[PDB]
Amino acid sequence: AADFSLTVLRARIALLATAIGGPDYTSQIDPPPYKLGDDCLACLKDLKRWFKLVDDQQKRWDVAMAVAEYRILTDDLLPILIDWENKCSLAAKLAKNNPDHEEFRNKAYYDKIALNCLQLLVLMTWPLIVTEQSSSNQITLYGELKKHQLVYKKTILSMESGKVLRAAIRLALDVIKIDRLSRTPRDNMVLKLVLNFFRNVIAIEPGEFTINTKKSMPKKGITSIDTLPPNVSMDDISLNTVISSFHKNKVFGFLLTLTSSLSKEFDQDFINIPLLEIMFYFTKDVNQELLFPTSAGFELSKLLQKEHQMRKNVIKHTSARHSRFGGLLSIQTPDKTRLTVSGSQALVDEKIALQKLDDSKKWNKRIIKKHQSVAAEGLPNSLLNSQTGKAIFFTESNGKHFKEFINNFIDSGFNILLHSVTNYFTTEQDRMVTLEQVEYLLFFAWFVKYQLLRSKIDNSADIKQVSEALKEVTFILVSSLLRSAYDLKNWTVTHAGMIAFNELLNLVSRTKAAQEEDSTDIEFIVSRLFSDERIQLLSNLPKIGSKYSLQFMKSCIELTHSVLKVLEQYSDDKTLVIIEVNFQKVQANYMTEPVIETYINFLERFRELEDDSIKKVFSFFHRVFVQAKEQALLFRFDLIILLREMLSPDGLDRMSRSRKYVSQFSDYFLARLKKRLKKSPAWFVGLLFPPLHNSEVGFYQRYGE
Amino acid sequence: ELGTSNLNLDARNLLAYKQTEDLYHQLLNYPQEVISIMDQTIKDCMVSLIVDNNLDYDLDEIETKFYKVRPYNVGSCKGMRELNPNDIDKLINLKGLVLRSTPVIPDMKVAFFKCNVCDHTMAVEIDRGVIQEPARCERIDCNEPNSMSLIHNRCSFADKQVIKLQETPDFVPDGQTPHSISLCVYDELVDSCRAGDRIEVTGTFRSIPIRANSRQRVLKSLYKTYVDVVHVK
Amino acid sequence: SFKSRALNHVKKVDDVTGEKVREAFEQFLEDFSVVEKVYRAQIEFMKIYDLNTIYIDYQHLSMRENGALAMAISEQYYRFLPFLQKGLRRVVRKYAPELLNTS
Amino acid sequence: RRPQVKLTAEKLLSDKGLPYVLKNAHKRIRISSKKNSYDNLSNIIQFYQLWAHELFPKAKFKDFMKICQTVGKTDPVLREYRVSLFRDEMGM
DNA sequence: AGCAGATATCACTCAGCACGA
DNA sequence: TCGTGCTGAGTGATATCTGCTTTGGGTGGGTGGGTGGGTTGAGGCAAT
Ligand SMILES: [Zn+2]
Repeated sequence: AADFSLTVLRARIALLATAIGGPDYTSQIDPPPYKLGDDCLACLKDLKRWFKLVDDQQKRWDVAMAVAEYRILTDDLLPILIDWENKCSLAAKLAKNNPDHEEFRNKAYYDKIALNCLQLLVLMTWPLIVTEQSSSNQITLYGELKKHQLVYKKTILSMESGKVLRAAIRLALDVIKIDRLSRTPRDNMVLKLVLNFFRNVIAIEPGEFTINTKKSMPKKGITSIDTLPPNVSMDDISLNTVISSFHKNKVFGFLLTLTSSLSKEFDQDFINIPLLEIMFYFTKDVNQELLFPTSAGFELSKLLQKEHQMRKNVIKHTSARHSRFGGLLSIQTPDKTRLTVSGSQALVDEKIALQKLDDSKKWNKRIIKKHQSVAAEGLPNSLLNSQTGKAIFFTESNGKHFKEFINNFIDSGFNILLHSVTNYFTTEQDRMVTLEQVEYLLFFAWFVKYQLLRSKIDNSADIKQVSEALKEVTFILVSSLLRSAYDLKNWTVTHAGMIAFNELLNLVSRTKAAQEEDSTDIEFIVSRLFSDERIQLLSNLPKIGSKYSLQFMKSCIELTHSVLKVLEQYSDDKTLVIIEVNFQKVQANYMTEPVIETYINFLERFRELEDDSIKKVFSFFHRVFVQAKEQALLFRFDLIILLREMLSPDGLDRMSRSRKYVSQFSDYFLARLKKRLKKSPAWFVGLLFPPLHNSEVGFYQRYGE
Repeated sequence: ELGTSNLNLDARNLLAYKQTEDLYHQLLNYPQEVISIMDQTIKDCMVSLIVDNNLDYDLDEIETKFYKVRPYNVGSCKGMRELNPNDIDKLINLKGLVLRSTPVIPDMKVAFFKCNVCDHTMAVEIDRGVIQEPARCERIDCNEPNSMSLIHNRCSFADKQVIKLQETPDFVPDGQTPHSISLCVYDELVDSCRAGDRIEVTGTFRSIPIRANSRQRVLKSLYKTYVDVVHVK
Repeated sequence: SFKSRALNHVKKVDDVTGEKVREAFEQFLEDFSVVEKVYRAQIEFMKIYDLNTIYIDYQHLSMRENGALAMAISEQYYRFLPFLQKGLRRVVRKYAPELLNTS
Repeated sequence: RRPQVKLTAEKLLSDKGLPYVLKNAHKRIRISSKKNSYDNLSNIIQFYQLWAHELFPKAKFKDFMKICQTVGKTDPVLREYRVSLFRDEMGM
């Protein structure tokens, strides 16, 4: 029944694959040229019909697996496209030699075959998304099809140095050759097909490792999480290879040409969204700091020295003699009871003895983490879930090419693209799905931040290229998106809106720094954006941040920092009217036990953060402790333990400004804590427990008076 | 000046000083803890010399070294036939002839573990030859339980060697087959004496249980004796 | 009708030092010369004859990069060997794309 | 079917517990201006860790802290105790 | 007798709502 | 936006049962090996 039907399907698709065509070995010329079969176009049409009538309408993916099994793509479609592109190039060269010279027959048929091949390529390379309603067959074939997609991408980027990209560019230029008014809907569909092909090629990436949870994990445990096919390495599918291929095949020039003449010589409705998606997939995994840094040897020496210092600090925990030397220690508690520890370090040191006592303990309190698979929502891997510090290692030439492409785009058409996208989306807000919201917000944030960084580095290129972010249409769109995401409890869109808002606040701060008189119109924007509801929302974000992932926390922290920065600067500069803004009221709004908790939680992970995150956290702490005089908040034990960890020799490198901040804060905190303890012995007990909420005594606790 | 670390100490010098007669007796009675204390103190004085003399010598090099002490001349040398259980875990002197020495044996010091899920590495020390493998990943973000793998070639090892010693001819009372004792040497003392060489060894008389079989924690009643050498002459 | 947990490869912690070793190794194999390029020519030689092994003179390594690269490889060869192979493949890809695939 | 050991309010209020901390915690702890900040932090953590160990050996230090947090949030007797303390001190 | 794998029955955490404050 | 239960099913965890096999010796074999042990006595063979 089902198995027999699967066998028939596989046999029929295998016959189709063998009937499409193959290399002609009769000719003595080597390497042999690909030869089209008698019914090549009919075979491609039949394959498309199979795709339509089996893969989609019956909600299965057996056709794609059958196609991948018999290598229909890597052996038939790509060679056909490459050969057609080479024929067109030869024809162009002949025309250059003599315009009347022609070496083409059945040109219409060849173009038809090429177009059908490109359509089938887009069909096979379309992103795969698994939902809750997906059938059992669709769920079961996810990983294998993702691996086949990885193979497809590797072949596309490698074969003939990626000439199928040039074939697609030629197909698009065929449509570009006719005027906008003369452009039929078919031509616009072809353009959208080419753009979708490029987006799919960039998007593909390794999938997730899905494991059944029915049974508690065995005593063996997890071996490894590998989704790569047998003969595919991360070097083949990395963005580095994509950049190399695009530069070699002049894809960047075609995209720049499309995005520079956007909304002027083209129909924007077809092209705006594909360009936005292409650029988001381009710049989703790229950190902008890396783009503005032999030097490799110098960095290697510095890293080796860092590891040497870490090893030196580790050495104090190792015994000079072998393990079986057998030294036994007895340590006396304040009461006359002796505890036993083993190890030379125990005898020679006391802190080591207590650390070993702690470490030796078997019982662990359960830690429950709320993990959400990104594949569940259909989103791709991006900055939201990528671990902080994950760096895309570009080569020098590839990095230069990517920077040049981004700079040209930002100086050519970022303004127009943002305007068109914002208009189209605000016209059709409700139809938005989570993917489109995240995509728009992340693209906006990334490009704004990159322009800010380049403006800082280079005095020429300036904010006027990204000035369209300031305009109120985009601002209100972003605000509505973030607020709705908050209200509906959609945390991923919340995160994206958070990032976008942080970038917008940094931008507005820079514009105000530029010129005040020209920034009166931006004082208007500042007044609009700091609306009481918005204030409330922004304040609430941190309080909830503690529940979610690390990245959530970091975005919360950064947005808080930006909000306080703008609030203080604009209160000092002039008066603010939303309802007048009382900076102290907001500040106070920011002072509660959840916020602090959040901060603490974020700081616990200090071995992965940079110095900027620590600087922001301790700036907040300074605001709390000194400016606000809300010291009772910080008289906790989580902070004390974490600060011991930070200041310990094994925790943080001595030669670091972060350690300077930590040491200064620790000095001040210890001084004030000593004063409080001298005043009220009760605080010794108090330290252990959350604040009291008692009318009688609450004040006393909080402020000591 | 020479960059070496091992220090040779004459136990009689402790008796030559009023303060350290108790220390000498303790070393004779409790050698392991006293030796560890002596090593740490030697390192402390070595660093303090540079600290006080504000010399130009690099301190980081000193901080990363391991220092040891090699006491000798701890009393009259006993015989392999006069070692009773009362001498267990005590410092002894023994003269004999070397008969054989096994090749260098790698002895584990620090264990290196790797997470199978996040590529996170951590080093855990070894106590009494017991590897303290984590129950779960130490990373907050990655709390994956029971996913730690031991990378054998990235761990820290030490040098060990077993030597067989025979009593000197004069120690045989009547002319029977001379008895033999097993010696263990670590680090610099390895390859410090070849076969057929007459040597004097200072070490700790130790006893170790022997497992009945390889499957089980079951132990033999009878214990095996050997010497943990600390100085070879 | 089932409970399923997903793990991602983007959560993994990278070895920053190892990557820099790969970066330094790529430069050494691509720019070292004694005046024709030594290892660029050797990679070409393996391409024609379809050879696997590539021979590097340790004396040459110590010259470039002040000796930091040579010293790092000497102490930690087991740790850094996988990263050296990553660097070699990248250089092979740029100049001998067909060498990656077996004959 | 074995009762687990928990840091109950009962425990906290016993002679070995909060009253122990109040009786002798200023004598053992000392924050020195002539000492490094890390040293003072380690001294405070040392005192509280030994007290915790004495009180409740099952848990680690940090775990202990967490447990303390939850207990204090939940238990109404503990709350009473705390309030009592505070009140008595405010009356002095 | 001891050891390694497995079943199943034992609690505990975050989840969220009704009252009142 | 704190406090105090009542509900709750999910996510554990740890207190709790179900099947080898072993020593060494042919009362497991030679399609488990002879570098994991046994192993002294007779017998046939080549170099001497
Ligand atoms: Zn991990």
